[PDB]
Amino acid sequence: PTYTPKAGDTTRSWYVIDASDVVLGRLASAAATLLRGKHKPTFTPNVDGGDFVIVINADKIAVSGDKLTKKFAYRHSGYPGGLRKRTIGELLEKHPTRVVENAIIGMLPHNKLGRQIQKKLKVYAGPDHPHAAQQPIPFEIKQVAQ
Amino acid sequence: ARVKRALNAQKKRRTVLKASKGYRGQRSRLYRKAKEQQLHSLTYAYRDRRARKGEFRKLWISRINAAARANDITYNRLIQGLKAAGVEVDRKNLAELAVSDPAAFTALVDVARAALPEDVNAPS
Amino acid sequence: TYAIVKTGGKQYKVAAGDVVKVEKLDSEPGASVSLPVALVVDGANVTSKADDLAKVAVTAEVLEHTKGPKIRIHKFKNKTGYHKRQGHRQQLTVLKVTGI
Amino acid sequence: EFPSATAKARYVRVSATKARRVIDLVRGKSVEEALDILRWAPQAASEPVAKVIASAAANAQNNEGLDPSTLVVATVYADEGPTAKRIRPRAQGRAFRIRKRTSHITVIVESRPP
Amino acid sequence: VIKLHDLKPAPGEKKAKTRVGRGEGSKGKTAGRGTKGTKARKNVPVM
RNA sequence: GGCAGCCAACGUGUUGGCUGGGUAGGGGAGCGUCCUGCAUCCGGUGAAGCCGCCGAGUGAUCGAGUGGUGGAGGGUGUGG
RNA sequence: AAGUCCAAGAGUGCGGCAGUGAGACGGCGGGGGAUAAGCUCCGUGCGUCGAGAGGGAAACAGCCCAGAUCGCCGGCUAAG
RNA sequence: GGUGAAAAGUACCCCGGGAGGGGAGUGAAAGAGUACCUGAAACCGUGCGCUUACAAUCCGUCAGAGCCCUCGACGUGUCGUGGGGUGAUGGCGUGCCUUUUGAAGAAUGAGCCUGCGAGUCAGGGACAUGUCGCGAGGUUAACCCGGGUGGGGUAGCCGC
Ligand SMILES: [Mg+2]
Ligand SMILES: [Mg+2]
Ligand SMILES: [Mg+2]
Ligand SMILES: [Mg+2]
Ligand SMILES: [Mg+2]
Ligand SMILES: [Mg+2]
Ligand SMILES: [Mg+2]
Ligand SMILES: [Mg+2]
Ligand SMILES: [Mg+2]
Ligand SMILES: [Mg+2]
Ligand SMILES: [Mg+2]
Ligand SMILES: [Mg+2]
Ligand SMILES: [Mg+2]
Ligand SMILES: [Mg+2]
Ligand SMILES: [Mg+2]
Ligand SMILES: [Mg+2]
Ligand SMILES: [Mg+2]
Ligand SMILES: [Mg+2]
Ligand SMILES: [Mg+2]
Ligand SMILES: [Mg+2]
Ligand SMILES: [Mg+2]
Ligand SMILES: [Mg+2]
Ligand SMILES: [Mg+2]
Ligand SMILES: [Mg+2]
Ligand SMILES: [Mg+2]
Ligand SMILES: [Mg+2]
Ligand SMILES: [Mg+2]
Ligand SMILES: [Mg+2]
Ligand SMILES: [Mg+2]
Ligand SMILES: [Mg+2]
Ligand SMILES: [Mg+2]
Ligand SMILES: [Mg+2]
Ligand SMILES: [Mg+2]
Ligand SMILES: [Mg+2]
Ligand SMILES: [Mg+2]
Ligand SMILES: [Mg+2]
Ligand SMILES: [Mg+2]
Ligand SMILES: [Mg+2]
Ligand SMILES: [Mg+2]
Ligand SMILES: [Mg+2]
Ligand SMILES: [Mg+2]
Ligand SMILES: [Mg+2]
Ligand SMILES: [Mg+2]
Ligand SMILES: [Mg+2]
Ligand SMILES: [Mg+2]
Ligand SMILES: [Mg+2]
Ligand SMILES: [Mg+2]
Ligand SMILES: [Mg+2]
Ligand SMILES: [Mg+2]
Ligand SMILES: [Mg+2]
Ligand SMILES: [Mg+2]
Ligand SMILES: [Mg+2]
Ligand SMILES: [Mg+2]
Ligand SMILES: [Mg+2]
Ligand SMILES: [Mg+2]
Ligand SMILES: [Mg+2]
Ligand SMILES: [Mg+2]
Ligand SMILES: [Mg+2]
Repeated sequence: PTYTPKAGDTTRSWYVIDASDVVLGRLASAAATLLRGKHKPTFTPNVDGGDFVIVINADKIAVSGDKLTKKFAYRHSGYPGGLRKRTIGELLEKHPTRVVENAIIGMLPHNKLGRQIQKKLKVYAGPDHPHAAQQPIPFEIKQVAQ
Repeated sequence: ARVKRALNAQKKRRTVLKASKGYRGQRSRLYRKAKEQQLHSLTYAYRDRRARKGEFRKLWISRINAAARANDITYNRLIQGLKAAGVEVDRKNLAELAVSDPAAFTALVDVARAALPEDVNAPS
Repeated sequence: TYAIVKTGGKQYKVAAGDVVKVEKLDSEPGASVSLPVALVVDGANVTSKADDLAKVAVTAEVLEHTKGPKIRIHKFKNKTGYHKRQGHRQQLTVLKVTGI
Repeated sequence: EFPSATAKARYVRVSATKARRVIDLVRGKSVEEALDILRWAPQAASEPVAKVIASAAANAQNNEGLDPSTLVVATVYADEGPTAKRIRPRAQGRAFRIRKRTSHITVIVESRPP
Repeated sequence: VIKLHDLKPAPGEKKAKTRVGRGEGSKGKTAGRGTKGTKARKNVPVM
């Protein structure tokens, strides 16, 4: 029989990532991989196996192209004709954290286990964080060469 | 000779419901609603009995890729190097080792990189 | 002390004193059989070279022959009237490994 | 196990769920609180249920010689019984049926020391 | 030593009578007439 | 690893080569129920029906396999 | 003239049995249509669905890869 | 249509106005009390174990932690060629029959259960297919005599 995680065999860890001048797509993909926990060999899809990840400086996200004005973030409130339109520039001007939150929630699984993984992502705008008590390990995204 | 129908229908209907025990609503209490989704349930069993090998292999490869990236190597490179070295161990045993002995993976990745050629983009 | 053993075209991770469920092989129960080696792990070191794999052998004792749980096969196709039934039950054997 | 006594009244001319409404208010209580609640609950079903509880208390006190102050209601439940069948004329001369329902009542009393 | 017990028919002398329209396992829903038609209802004259 | 059909060799059924998705439809082999024949047998020391547990058959299933209700009839076999 | 020649279960005749004579899609050659239809009518030792299980194109019979005897918590692959 | 072996059909006491019930007794049994053998399923609950109130679902299957019960070896719970009931959570997942080229179809039918309900039947009728006896012969009907299916019956029949 293959291995599956037990009740308390699951382990967590705290990682902090700076987002200054980092590409949104790469940063968010790496974060999603970390929250799902594909970095541990004890991965199992029916139970959460990832780590808590904290991102700093959500307002310093850098994106390529002219999408600062030509990319839109959409949502509809519920009434007919209630569709409203905002850009990434306005989104970072108003709530900088929303863009990173949306990007990460878009690639996590869209099931209840996925939104349960979403429960454990901390996203802030400023350079400080009140979670220094949990001594997070700084994480820098790297690529394996082959 | 008239053969009035007491046990013949009863035996088969009871075996249908008994096999259909454990459902909700009319499902586990009612015959005409049992046989239909009884057959649906067993058809699902037939299909996912094949699907189970695929899903397990998927999870298996996922765990192996995780272990390889922890040991700083990609899944495709690890598998190609393993085939070049001529080791016939299968993903079941690799996954159990990844759960079990990182020393075993350390030795295995060392063997794989040793068997890896000089240049990966050679025309050979 | 655990090892990987080849049997019936299958591979298994078995340790000393363990009992494993493998496919049926023609052998009288209570006898001993010899099997090839795919991997052996002994504490800190491991042996993976094919030469050592062929050199090392694993001996196990056939304990009993058993039939698995009943599995029933139903091929049913909607709106066409095709309705098929079939049961199945495989013979399986249990081996207790002795020495590796 | 603890000593217990049972008493029931069948063929009572009330609806099953309509008596169960009152019956849900007496489960697990002591006999004194039960009598008080049945006296003070304005329902038609309160009368047969209170009569059954009183009869069960009388049986427990007489046949087994138990002290009423320590009796409590162990389990009480109502089950539907045979239903009287009638016909009612309705509009356009077309006819519908009336199901005259009847219910069973069961009360068992347990004596629990304080 | 033959009793009334030891009486058997010839092999193949007994052929099973076919029960038509007696379950979709063997013959179902059509009774060997196929789909709709006058042959499915009664008959056709020989001439 | 196992069942099944066709075929070849030899035998008083093993080996070997292939095939096995299928509606209408054709062919072959079976399960179960009621009622009769007989050789016989079970059953108030509990039959049938009723409600479970454990097993076994490739299937309709089977268990002279047992537990709680029931108090009066049934079964193997080969046949029809 | 060769090749499967332990069989494609190939051909032809006769005998017993019923189904069908409402097709659809796609690729080819075409008519009508406006080179319009998911249109109609043909031809196809064309293919597929009908009468087909699985993977891929998000879903999607007909397109692409590929033929489900049963089982395995085994490996190599086609389309992608 | 069925209490029972027979009415031996529940004296008496108690709750209740009665209906209804509990004991005590009858009886082998009252889980046989006249609404009476056996009493299933649809049906309506009670009590117990588990799950569920951030949750988008032809409701199941494949994995699958936890909780509860059980069986052996080993101590306070831990494994073992373990079962049981529940199942949080992930993969897949568009009921059945018809008639259709084409249906989950927003095409038809089914509220549910218990029974009832469909290739049957007669002829020296005819053909072909297995089986049985005789053989250049194969054979009978009606009918007569045996509480009995047996014996007789050459009128005809089919190929030579
Ligand atoms: Mg369930
Ligand atoms: Mg269809
Ligand atoms: Mg059919
Ligand atoms: Mg009142
Ligand atoms: Mg037609
Ligand atoms: Mg029809
Ligand atoms: Mg027809
Ligand atoms: Mg053979
Ligand atoms: Mg077939
Ligand atoms: Mg057919
Ligand atoms: Mg007796
Ligand atoms: Mg007894
Ligand atoms: Mg018995
Ligand atoms: Mg009895
Ligand atoms: Mg009988
Ligand atoms: Mg029998
Ligand atoms: Mg017979
Ligand atoms: Mg017979
Ligand atoms: Mg052949
Ligand atoms: Mg022919
Ligand atoms: Mg025919
Ligand atoms: Mg036509
Ligand atoms: Mg036509
Ligand atoms: Mg045409
Ligand atoms: Mg067309
Ligand atoms: Mg067309
Ligand atoms: Mg064209
Ligand atoms: Mg043209
Ligand atoms: Mg048309
Ligand atoms: Mg064409
Ligand atoms: Mg058709
Ligand atoms: Mg298909
Ligand atoms: Mg086909
Ligand atoms: Mg598909
Ligand atoms: Mg096949
Ligand atoms: Mg007595
Ligand atoms: Mg009654
Ligand atoms: Mg009775
Ligand atoms: Mg619950
Ligand atoms: Mg919750
Ligand atoms: Mg969704
Ligand atoms: Mg679903
Ligand atoms: Mg699903
Ligand atoms: Mg889905
Ligand atoms: Mg039907
Ligand atoms: Mg129509
Ligand atoms: Mg159709
Ligand atoms: Mg139509
Ligand atoms: Mg609808
Ligand atoms: Mg319509
Ligand atoms: Mg309609
Ligand atoms: Mg329809
Ligand atoms: Mg119509
Ligand atoms: Mg309707
Ligand atoms: Mg109605
Ligand atoms: Mg005839
Ligand atoms: Mg003949
Ligand atoms: Mg005569």
